Amino acid sequence: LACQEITVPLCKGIGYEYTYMPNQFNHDTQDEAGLEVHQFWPLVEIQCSPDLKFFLCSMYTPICLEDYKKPLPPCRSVCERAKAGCAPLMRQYGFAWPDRMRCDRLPEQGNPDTLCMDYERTLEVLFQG
Repeated sequence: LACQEITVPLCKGIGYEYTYMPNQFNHDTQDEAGLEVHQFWPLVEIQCSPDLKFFLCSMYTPICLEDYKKPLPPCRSVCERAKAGCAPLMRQYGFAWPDRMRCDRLPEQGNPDTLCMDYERTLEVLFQG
């Protein structure tokens, strides 16, 4: 579970530099993760949410920190903003918000027992409850 430089094009320049495999989807390589995340590219191009790119990468190329050796998922707020912007459009064309992307299964900000990832304005990563 060593850190490796992110090489998925969608996730290059996302605000953190390294990821790790396997991810929560059981993808063994970034090549495998990159292939599946490619499916979302029309929404990325349409730009239904400024949060979609960050959210997808936090799942497919989860952040890897040299001084923190546990999964650091995105905050529920990140999922909720991406779903707000893009899920109505996805539903219009027969796509449900993916089950593996259910927002209530992600840790809340300010939760004492977990750490989760968000960002603010250039993109600076913020760690939160």
